[PDB]
Amino acid sequence: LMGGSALSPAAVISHERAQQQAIALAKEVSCPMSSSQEVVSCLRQKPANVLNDAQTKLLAVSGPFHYWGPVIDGHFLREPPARALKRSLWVEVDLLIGSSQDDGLINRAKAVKQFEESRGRTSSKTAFYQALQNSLGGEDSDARVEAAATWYYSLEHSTDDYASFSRALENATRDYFII
Amino acid sequence: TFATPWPDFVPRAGGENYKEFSELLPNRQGLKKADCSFWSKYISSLKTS
Ligand SMILES: *[C@@H]1O[C@H](CO)[C@@H](O)[C@H](O)[C@H]1NC(C)=O
Repeated sequence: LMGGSALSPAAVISHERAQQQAIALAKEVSCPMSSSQEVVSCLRQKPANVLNDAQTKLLAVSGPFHYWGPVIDGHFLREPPARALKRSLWVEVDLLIGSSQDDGLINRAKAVKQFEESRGRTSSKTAFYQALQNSLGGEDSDARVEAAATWYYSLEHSTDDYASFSRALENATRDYFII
Repeated sequence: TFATPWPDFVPRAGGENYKEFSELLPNRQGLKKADCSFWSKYISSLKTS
């Protein structure tokens, strides 16, 4: 496993987010919102370019919990993995694991910025960092942890420059999503 | 010309100088700036909120 875990806090998005994230998708293109069988029955015949347009309009903000990802299902995941890593013993597989130092979620969104620079949205960068800062605490965005951790990496200078604010944000996400 | 020239405590970033009473009497810069940002900036937001 290179630069990743089975315990990182985006590996299992939940029904509160995954159902919301497709509701957020159907608002972008002119698709009807009726039920589960109608938010798929437009998308089962969309062209493959305009549906990947609606990913870039949506993933450029809202951060890592609003990424698309795995969901707990009863035939594939009995439990979220923090408990389920202790619920699976007596299986033998060696582990060679490790991250890089360059693995930032700005760096994992380098190709996301390119289409945002193409049409041109300078507000899709300053809204991206705070939405990443919104995700910097818990999954429920508790202020008691978000104000606690924003002291420890010392990034309360989102005022004039993006020199120290853009670097120390990458410091903070990498030591909670990666390492 | 008796010891090292003491610089005054400039109350600003890039300053806050002091004197360490050792054999050479050197000029350090910033005492416990990690820990006096802990009790003064972290907890001062935790106590009021
Ligand atoms: C990020 O981490 C590195 C680790 O060596 C550290 O040197 C650097 O100062 C950190 N970035 C910021 C902006 O503090």
